[PDB]
Amino acid sequence: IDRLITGRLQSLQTYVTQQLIRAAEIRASANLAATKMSECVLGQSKRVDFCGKGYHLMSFPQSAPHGVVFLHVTYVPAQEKNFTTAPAICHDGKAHFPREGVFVSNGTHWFVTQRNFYEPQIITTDNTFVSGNCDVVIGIVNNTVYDP
Amino acid sequence: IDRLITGRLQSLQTYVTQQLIRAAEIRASANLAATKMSECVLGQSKRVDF
Amino acid sequence: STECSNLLLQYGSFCTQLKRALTGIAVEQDKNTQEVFAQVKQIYKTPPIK
Amino acid sequence: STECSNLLLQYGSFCTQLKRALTGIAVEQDKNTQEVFAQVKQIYKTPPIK
Amino acid sequence: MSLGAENSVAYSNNSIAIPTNFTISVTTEILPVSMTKTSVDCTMYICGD
Amino acid sequence: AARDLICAQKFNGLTVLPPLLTDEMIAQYTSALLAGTITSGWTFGAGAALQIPFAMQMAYRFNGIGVTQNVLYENQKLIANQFNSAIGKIQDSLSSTAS
Ligand SMILES: *[C@@H]1O[C@H](CO)[C@@H](O[C@@H]2O[C@H](CO)[C@@H](O)[C@H](O)[C@H]2NC(C)=O)[C@H](O)[C@H]1NC(C)=O
Ligand SMILES: *[C@@H]1O[C@H](CO)[C@@H](O[C@@H]2O[C@H](CO)[C@@H](O)[C@H](O)[C@H]2NC(C)=O)[C@H](O)[C@H]1NC(C)=O
Ligand SMILES: *[C@@H]1O[C@H](CO)[C@@H](O)[C@H](O)[C@H]1NC(C)=O
Ligand SMILES: *[C@@H]1O[C@H](CO)[C@@H](O)[C@H](O)[C@H]1NC(C)=O
Ligand SMILES: *[C@@H]1O[C@H](CO)[C@@H](O)[C@H](O)[C@H]1NC(C)=O
Repeated sequence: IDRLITGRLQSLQTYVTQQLIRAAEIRASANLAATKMSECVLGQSKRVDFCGKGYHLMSFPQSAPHGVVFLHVTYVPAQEKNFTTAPAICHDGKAHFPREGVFVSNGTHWFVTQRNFYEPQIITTDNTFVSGNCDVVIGIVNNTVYDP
Repeated sequence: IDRLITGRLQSLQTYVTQQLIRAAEIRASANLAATKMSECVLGQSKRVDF
Repeated sequence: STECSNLLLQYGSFCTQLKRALTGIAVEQDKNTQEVFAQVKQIYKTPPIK
Repeated sequence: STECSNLLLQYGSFCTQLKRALTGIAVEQDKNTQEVFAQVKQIYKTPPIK
Repeated sequence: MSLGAENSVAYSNNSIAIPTNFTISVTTEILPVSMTKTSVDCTMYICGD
Repeated sequence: AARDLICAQKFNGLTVLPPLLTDEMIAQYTSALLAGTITSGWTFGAGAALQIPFAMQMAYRFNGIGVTQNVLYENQKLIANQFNSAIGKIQDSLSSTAS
């Protein structure tokens, strides 16, 4: 009986130790799931590759046996085109930098457009600001800037 | 032989339990490194001291 | 030794669960390395101009 | 007890690995407190105006 | 084993590429939360009345 | 005559399995990540890789941290020299100190 008691006690202690380690792993995954519920679903996340692959827009929770399932809605750019760019535009001895965007060119004319989508616009003084002269910035180009 | 078997079984069980705990610690460090590769290298992070 | 194996067979399935734990650790290490380093879908390269 | 020490010496190196584990935990606690609280490099103090 | 398809981006010091369209993609992520709760009686398991 | 520790470890029934990914494949993955980061910015982590000049990528990073991009475009050589000196310093600190 003492032999059997020692063997069954060892078996039960092994089971309890394995259950404790698996419970620690499950608690780590549950903490990650709670963080994902707080940040993906209840808001919008700027963290890269958190809340899915791409630029995160929305997330939805779904129930599951012994877990949770997230449906991450993301924004993926699709069709790109080659363009010629420049860091600044030299106009009347002044360096013009874009406010929020990027200078592009279709070969002949220069446009300023946003970075994640191709929506070209005429370079005016409303979307560009002035800082310095044209002999400091490397790669500056000559163009006119429309004044409304 | 039974005494030697019990001693070596206890030694092997202790080694396996220690390796399991070390594996949990290494997996936590690997998850942190994967998050750092996802956020630092693949983008720009606004989190302070990350 | 055959007699030691015949006496060790009386102790049940401790060897099988030790082998299962070590196999789980060994698979988990490759999973850690794969989830840290294999984050890019294509193998990019630098142009020869530097 | 000398007889118990002589009989305990036959069991190998359980005592050393248990002492190593407890020493690792003891160092880890001080590392935890240092990495939580000691995030600042200089001891700033409040001006006398409040 | 093969790590992936070989790619070589056309880097230049006056060339940029800007997307003109997009896709809306929905992905799925599964995370365990809890496991099955257990309770063991010693006297019934080891001895059995 | 000088028996190794690894020989006794192997002979007593303990076997060390090789990793699935060799160090050459790890270096290839790291090289791909570096080439994507250098030549495409953050665009290779959200879809297809989009080329951009590195100075304009650095101006995007400075606009990210809250500094106007004319600070980069008028101080580009100083920032490049500071980065090259920092990489030289981290090489020296890695070669000298062994801890
Ligand atoms: C770049 O875009 C501009 C503006 O869209 C183009 O200029 C116009 O092109 C049309 C097409 O012949 C003409 O009818 C307009 O008179 C042009 N506008 C001006 C102000 O000249 C330009 O052709 C485009 N360049 C290329 C190479 O496609
Ligand atoms: C942007 O992409 C969408 C698809 O994601 C394009 O929409 C498709 O256009 C083709 C061409 O006319 C149609 O045959 C499909 O039925 C459209 N799919 C839809 C409406 O779901 C869209 O044309 C693209 N925009 C461009 C190229 O400017
Ligand atoms: C842009 O130019 C490169 C090299 O000139 C070419 O390989 C590529 O197909 C072009 N188009 C796009 C959309 O990248
Ligand atoms: C831009 O105009 C100025 C003055 O008109 C001239 O000195 C400069 O060479 C021009 N830039 C280029 C690239 O020709
Ligand atoms: C820009 O690139 C071209 C071709 O790669 C090269 O000839 C030129 O020297 C580069 N510009 C500078 C300032 O090095």
